[PDB]
Amino acid sequence: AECNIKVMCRFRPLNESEVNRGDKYIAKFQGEDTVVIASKPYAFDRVFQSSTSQEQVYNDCAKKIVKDVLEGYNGTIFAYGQTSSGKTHTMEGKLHDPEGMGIIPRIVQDIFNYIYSMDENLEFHIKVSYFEIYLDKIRDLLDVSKTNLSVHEDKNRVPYVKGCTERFVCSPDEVMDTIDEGKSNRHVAVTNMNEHSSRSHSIFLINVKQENTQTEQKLSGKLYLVDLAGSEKVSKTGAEGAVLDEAKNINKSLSALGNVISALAEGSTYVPYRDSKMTRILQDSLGGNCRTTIVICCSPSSYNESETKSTLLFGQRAKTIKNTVCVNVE
Amino acid sequence: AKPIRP
Amino acid sequence: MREIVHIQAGQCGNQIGAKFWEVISDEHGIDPTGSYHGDSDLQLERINVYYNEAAGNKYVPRAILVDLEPGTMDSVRSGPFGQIFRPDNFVFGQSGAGNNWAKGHYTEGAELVDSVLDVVRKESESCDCLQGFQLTHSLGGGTGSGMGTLLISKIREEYPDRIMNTFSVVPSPKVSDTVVEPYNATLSVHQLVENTDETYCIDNEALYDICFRTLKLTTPTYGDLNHLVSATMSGVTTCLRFPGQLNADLRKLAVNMVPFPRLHFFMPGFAPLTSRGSQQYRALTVPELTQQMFDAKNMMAACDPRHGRYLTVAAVFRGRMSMKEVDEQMLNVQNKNSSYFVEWIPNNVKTAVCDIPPRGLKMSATFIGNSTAIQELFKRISEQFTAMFRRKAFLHWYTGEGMDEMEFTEAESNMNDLVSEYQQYQ
Amino acid sequence: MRECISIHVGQAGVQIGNACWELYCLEHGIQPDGQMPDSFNTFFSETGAGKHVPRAVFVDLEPTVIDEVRTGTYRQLFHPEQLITGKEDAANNYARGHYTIGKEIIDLVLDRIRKLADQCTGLQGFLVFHSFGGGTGSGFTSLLMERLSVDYGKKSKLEFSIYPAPQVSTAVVEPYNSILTTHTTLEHSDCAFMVDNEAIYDICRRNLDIERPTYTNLNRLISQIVSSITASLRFDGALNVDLTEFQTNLVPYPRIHFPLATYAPVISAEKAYHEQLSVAEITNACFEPANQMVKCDPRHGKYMACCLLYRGDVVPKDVNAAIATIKTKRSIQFVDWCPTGFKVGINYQPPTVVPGGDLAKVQRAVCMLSNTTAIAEAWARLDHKFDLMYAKRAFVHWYVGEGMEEGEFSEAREDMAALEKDYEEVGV
Ligand SMILES: CC(=O)O[C@H]1C(=O)[C@@]2(C)[C@H]([C@H](OC(=O)c3ccccc3)[C@]3(O)C[C@H](OC(=O)[C@H](O)[C@@H](NC(=O)c4ccccc4)c4ccccc4)C(C)=C1C3(C)C)[C@]1(OC(C)=O)CO[C@@H]1C[C@@H]2O
Ligand SMILES: Nc1nc2c(ncn2[C@@H]2O[C@H](COP(=O)(O)OP(=O)(O)OP(=O)(O)O)[C@@H](O)[C@H]2O)c(=O)[nH]1
Ligand SMILES: Nc1ncnc2c1ncn2[C@@H]1O[C@H](COP(=O)(O)OP(=O)(O)NP(=O)(O)O)[C@@H](O)[C@H]1O
Ligand SMILES: Nc1nc2c(ncn2[C@@H]2O[C@H](COP(=O)(O)OP(=O)(O)O)[C@@H](O)[C@H]2O)c(=O)[nH]1
Ligand SMILES: [Mg+2]
Ligand SMILES: [Mg+2]
Repeated sequence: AECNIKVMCRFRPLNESEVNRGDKYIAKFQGEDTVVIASKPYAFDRVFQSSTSQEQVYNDCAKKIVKDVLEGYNGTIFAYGQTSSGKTHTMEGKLHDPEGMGIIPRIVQDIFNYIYSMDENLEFHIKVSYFEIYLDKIRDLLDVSKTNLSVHEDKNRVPYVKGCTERFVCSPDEVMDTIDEGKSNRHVAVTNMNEHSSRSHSIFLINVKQENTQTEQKLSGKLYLVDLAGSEKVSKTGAEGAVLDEAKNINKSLSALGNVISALAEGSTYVPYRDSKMTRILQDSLGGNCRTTIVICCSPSSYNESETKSTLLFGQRAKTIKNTVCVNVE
Repeated sequence: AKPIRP
Repeated sequence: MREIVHIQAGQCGNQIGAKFWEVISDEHGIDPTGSYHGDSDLQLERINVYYNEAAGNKYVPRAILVDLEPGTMDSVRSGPFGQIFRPDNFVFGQSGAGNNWAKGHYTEGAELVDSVLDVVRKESESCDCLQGFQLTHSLGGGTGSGMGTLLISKIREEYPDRIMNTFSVVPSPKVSDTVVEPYNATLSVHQLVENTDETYCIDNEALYDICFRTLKLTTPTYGDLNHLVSATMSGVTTCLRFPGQLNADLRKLAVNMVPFPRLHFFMPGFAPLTSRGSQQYRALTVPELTQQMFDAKNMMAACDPRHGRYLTVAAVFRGRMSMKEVDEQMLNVQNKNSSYFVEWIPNNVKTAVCDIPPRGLKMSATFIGNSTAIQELFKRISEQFTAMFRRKAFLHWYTGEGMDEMEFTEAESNMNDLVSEYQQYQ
Repeated sequence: MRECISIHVGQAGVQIGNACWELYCLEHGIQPDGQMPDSFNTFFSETGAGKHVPRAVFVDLEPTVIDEVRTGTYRQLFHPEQLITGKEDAANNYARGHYTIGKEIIDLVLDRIRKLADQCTGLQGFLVFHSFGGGTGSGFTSLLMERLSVDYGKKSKLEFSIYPAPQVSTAVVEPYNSILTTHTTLEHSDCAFMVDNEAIYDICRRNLDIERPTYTNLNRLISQIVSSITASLRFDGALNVDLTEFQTNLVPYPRIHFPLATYAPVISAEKAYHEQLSVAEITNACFEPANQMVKCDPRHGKYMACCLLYRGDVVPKDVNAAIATIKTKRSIQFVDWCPTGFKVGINYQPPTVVPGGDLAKVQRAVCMLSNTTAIAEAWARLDHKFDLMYAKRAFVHWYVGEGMEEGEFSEAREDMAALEKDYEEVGV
């Protein structure tokens, strides 16, 4: 059957760098699923206000994806927004805090809990992959030797990264250790807007393969968790040197993603998936056999009104994309 | 190979 | 300043590069020994773009010639303009590829690509402001397609912010010189699409047509075809070497002529092109040059531009001419051929004028065209590839050197995606 | 003394500047070597004995044309530190001119300007020559204007741009560059005089009877116009006009500072005779829509302010008669809120004819700088081309790949739409 992309919007509290410089809250919320900026409606599935906690966003966004992955479908969650918007906070956040943990730790804990709650005749294999995109190069965040990798195609024409470290796991502790090791190798630079701005598009992959002993039925599952970098402007970021090169590549990749989203929204034919590595990897996520939810994080200050409008328009166009999701029966 | 079971 | 590293890979690339260097040296007044006996200072003004210096006013070109066989290198060396090259630059093995892309890209080419890269790196370090790279190869061969593709990938991953313009020779449609043309062509395109900035597609069929119809040559040879390719190779980068009223570098041409990253396959052209006994009757002027440039017979690729719509066109004029005349000619060409041009791009043509003509000519120009008609060549290559791949014909030679069928399917999918992209914008 | 700093950026800017400086040197009787065999301090500086150092900064990312200046006949005129060259061109990329490649010679040009400024006592303003559409003349000029606004600010800043023509065009990324630069430099420039190559081509075709105009003739015409603009400072006359006068008479509202220039009489040597070239005739011919230097009919709009700079043998009675005749005409439309939209300035120095030049020796000439609402349609067609290219998102990756957000295009489009709406509002 066909299912739509579930775009969800999150507005963070105003940060110190904006509250101390003549800024005003421009976002006005009505109902439970609409946001009004400069008297222009923008309707999404669920719009989270400033004070929304991590449990709320996880329960309203990603709890369905855990059950979908275990049942046999595929899932994808990725965050899009401006610099210092809340993508890293929404996805990962503080890794060990019971109240501040983001989407990834809650997803892994709930996937293990549902596995424990399943029937006794089933058997599961879980593998974890973690890589990033930097200067149009795919680097493995678990083994530094893999300086760059290649995106190939499968028999049924679904792209995938070749050579990424597939580490098997048994308990959530190993998953958390893998996440920590991947995060420590991720690239972080200090810009004016954000002190810990991420300069790479991190991707988290877990395959939950399912086998049944009695009925010999084998089911697959591919869950993608992506933390994109934000669009940056030299006037606000003040980048000079390596940071400027990172900003150039980040802007190019995000423009490619916007192009593919617009192409899917307009019902075109070419749907340019091949213009960037990120658009290649998430091809099945956007236009194939995946139930993907986009979590757009947007700054509510008057200083980022144009960027916030661009992000909301990107989310709005993505809501009309239709995906064809079918159970992966091997 | 490290399977998990309920 | 704004130097170009030149690479010749394979027999086709080497025999085109030899004529290219003879042509350039004649333009800059360099005799075969490496000395200078020119007539104007503008030759030596920008001699750094295509040459270096040495003691005693001797100029050695920054040409890097590579092949898996030494026969063509020996032919280049023993030729009339062979001693100008640096003897250390010739990098050659002894076992040829034998028209096997796998042999030239995985096993035999790998043992030479390291020293090739070392020569390239030394040349680039000796350069002041590296502008880009120039490569000549034939997609239908073994050493050319494979080794050039591997070297292009390595140089791209080493110098990601520099132009890589390659003058490749695509297989002819009607006549196939080698039985493995489809495989090699598809496997070469699968990486040319990703690792190049602007590639100029030439097929020998169009060159033979130009020679037979326009130049009226009774017995065209490979020398004449290589001469016509060298002409457009020199005309593309004329702004880098001489002053002009309006200057356009390779990156400027790329920005103008590449709307989307994967559509950078261009059809070259040149003008004027007349036969002896007909120059005394023609009229050398801008309208004649524009008419000859935009004609279908003058294109150096076997793709009729009428079966498609132009995306972007560059016209790198040369000599003394009025800018208003050029602009009016281009505008009326766009107006009279509105059907053959795209509407969501206004002012599809680009103009550059360099105030130095080639020797013996009052005016000259070069035509670079990004036409959706180039999908026909890729479509026929894909059709032949499918025909030869359904039945696994001529496949064990490639599979025996370490390739896989999945690589062939990936190459076919990439080619089909490029064809679909070109079809979309029509 | 009243002195101005002249800045030329990009190939068009430096060609125009070469023409302008040849005209200036001929005007003041200065040999190209810098040895004269007052009224020259405005554009030239004096050394201990002989050598005159023009107050010019020739800047370009392409070294080719500045090298032509360095090796040309005017080799020993400029202080070689003034002529600045980089390594690579901007490749018709606003991003390269502004963010990536521009921020490597911007410090040097700023230092050169500051050093020149410290040597001028009565600085009046800057004369920036650049071309919209080009990578350098749309990116580097924006950065330079931002720096000049931040540093000096109170000093005047005049621009002489080469606006893209409606039909005749050279680049394909020209609308993007033009809208980006007109969005960035709307808040900094104080009076930007715009011309387009198509109009000057037509003027040459119809008036000078030259069927093949080139860049040299266009640059000579622009040099004559700028000489008329700045001749009030150099020489004496009745009712001299300064740069602050230009700004405060030609700019009604702060966001409307894009006048269009016109020059007359542009005649050949053959037509120098058989024509009286009276003051009234020259003014009438200058108001004609065919003689405008921007491809826009003034009849489709209303004049806001128009300043006239007469040169040569001109008597105020003739000027008053001509202005009255112009006002009585019905085709010309002057806005309601400007009862007097005419400023005049008379100088006693006739225009000079460069040897080997198309123009002929004429007793009198005028330069009509008008601010009409007919310039809205040029912005309209430029915005239409930009929208057509941006709907399909063509060439965007080249700009995005050198440090420019995708939202900056939308911001520039919004600013241009605001400028169009403001022009429409002030019209009614
Ligand atoms: C008396 C006279 O004017 O003779 C001309 C001539 O008759 C014509 C027909 C020439 C002639 O060219 C050919 O016949 C030809 C042969 C093989 C391949 C291509 C062309 C000419 O041979 C070619 C030659 O070209 C040059 O000198 C250019 O500099 C040219 N040089 C070479 O290609 C070259 C040839 C041998 C050795 C070294 C260089 C060039 C063009 C572009 C960039 C660099 C160099 C010219 C003007 C002539 C002759 C001699 C008859 C033409 O070609 C060129 C390239 O100019 C053919 O159509 C043009 C028009 C010319 O008028
Ligand atoms: N009047 C006049 N216009 C010119 C001249 N040269 C170029 N132009 C116009 O300028 C535009 C091209 O921009 P250029 O100034 O050449 O480019 P640039 O500013 O040097 O920037 P880059 O070369 O890309 O670094 C086109 O619209 C040309 O018609 C000239 O000599 N005179
Ligand atoms: N919901 C939130 N509540 C409180 N603080 C938040 C919230 N979202 C983000 N922040 C703060 O903003 C800073 C983080 O920006 P982050 O949310 O990490 O930006 P980012 O989206 O990862 N920036 P970038 O990597 O450039 O796209 C942190 O120190 C957070 O504490
Ligand atoms: N113009 C020209 N084409 C050539 C030459 N030699 C080979 N070709 C063409 O190149 C293709 C063969 O590839 P080739 O370069 O010989 O194989 P390689 O040595 O393995 O790269 C065929 O289409 C030939 O017609 C030459 O000297 N000049
Ligand atoms: Mg981050
Ligand atoms: Mg230039």
